[PDB]
Amino acid sequence: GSITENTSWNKEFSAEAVNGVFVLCKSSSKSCATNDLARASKEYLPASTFKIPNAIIGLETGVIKNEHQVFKWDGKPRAMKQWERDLTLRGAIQVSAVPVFQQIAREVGEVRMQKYLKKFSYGNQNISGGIDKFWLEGQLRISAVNQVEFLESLYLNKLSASKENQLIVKEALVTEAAPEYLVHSKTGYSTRIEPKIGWWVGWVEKETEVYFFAFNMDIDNESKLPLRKSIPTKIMESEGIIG
Amino acid sequence: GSITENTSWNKEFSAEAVNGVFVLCKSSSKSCATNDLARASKEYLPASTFKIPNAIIGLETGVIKNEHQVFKWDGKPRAMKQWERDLTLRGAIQVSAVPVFQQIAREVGEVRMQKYLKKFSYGNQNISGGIDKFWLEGQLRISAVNQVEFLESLYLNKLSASKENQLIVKEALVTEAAPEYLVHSKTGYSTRIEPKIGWWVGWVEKETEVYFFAFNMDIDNESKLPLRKSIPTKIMESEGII
Repeated sequence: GSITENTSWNKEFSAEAVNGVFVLCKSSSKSCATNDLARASKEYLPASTFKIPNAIIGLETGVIKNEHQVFKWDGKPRAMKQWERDLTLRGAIQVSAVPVFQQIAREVGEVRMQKYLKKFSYGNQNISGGIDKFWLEGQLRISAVNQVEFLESLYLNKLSASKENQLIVKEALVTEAAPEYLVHSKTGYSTRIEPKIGWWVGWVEKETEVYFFAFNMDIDNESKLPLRKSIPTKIMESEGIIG
Repeated sequence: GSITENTSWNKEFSAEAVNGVFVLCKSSSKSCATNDLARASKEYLPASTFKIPNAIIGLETGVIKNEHQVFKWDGKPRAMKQWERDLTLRGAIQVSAVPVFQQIAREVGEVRMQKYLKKFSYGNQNISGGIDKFWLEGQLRISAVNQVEFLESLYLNKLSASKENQLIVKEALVTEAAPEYLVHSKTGYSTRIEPKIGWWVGWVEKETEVYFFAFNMDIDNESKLPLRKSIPTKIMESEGII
């Protein structure tokens, strides 16, 4: 496919004084557009966007039994009150329950985790830093371009995993349903390297078109987090894709 | 299973002067709650709620190739403008594109259609009335209780169909997503045989629980149609489900 730099979205970044990048790819034309070709190829910690490949690997290895698996809370204190409950796979992904996925990673183990990230061509494929924290504070890095490539493979069932397991994760990622479109997406917030990085990645099925997207931005403080969704949402609204 | 009458729900019906039934089942269809025991098991034409089994059967028979199938519009008139476009499986379900599903039914054919309705224990399993219209004006009938049983089977991947195909149809049925809950659903409106019936069937996943539901009502006219969703929505909001 192709990628082209544009300027028609810059106003959305400058209006909020944000440094960031949006990559948007139309499946049928095999064409992507981005406001910043350089930043589109810059590689950052995936943070909770890593729950996508982790969920798939968890399923593929049998660590996660199926889509009806309940991840029970043991009662031990968690970093967030909202994680302190039993969760489904979709629930754990949607609330970004890190401890659930740290346990998954541990059970997958280094050898299998490495193998699957190679198969998925996932970022720099570097799982150094501890089996349960490599995507949060370790050496793993991925770009916005690589995110959209990965997500397109998931959409097409082309990852090295069963179609059934890819379908399970795809439904777990649904975040907005409308009669005219369906959005699958995942946020991330990497706080361990400076500048902190906010992600929103996913895809939109609209009419018979499919649009893959990846957004990241420097996050000055927590009050800026909603911009991870609002900036790319405005862009996609102006493109006639959603809303 | 068992079905228990809940008198309080009736309020949402009488307020609107509606004759109908809501069936709601927490966890499984072993025990369900309803406003009307008799009507819970009364059988009506499924109308476009039949697109659920029809889509599964289309996939199982290979009539629908896979989840990425595009149903091409030939450019000739269709009965609604919203149908006059290429559609995905989810698109055709969401806009209730009758002609796309009529073509699927024709290609499936009577023998295979009959076979799968028996496998799915789908209502009275009677497909008489024409291969492309039996769910619209034929002899096919299904109750709210049987809709919930069928949808529970789908939710559990227990229908006589591949897990892949059940997952494909389940994703096509998503109608509301929130971080805490997910709704899968389908509307129907039986117009050709009296009394006219409006349907809304589906399930809600909230926290670690699942709720199966089926609603139907007598429809006096077009203006009453929104009540198919609003009455059961209000009941489900009142139970803390959505």
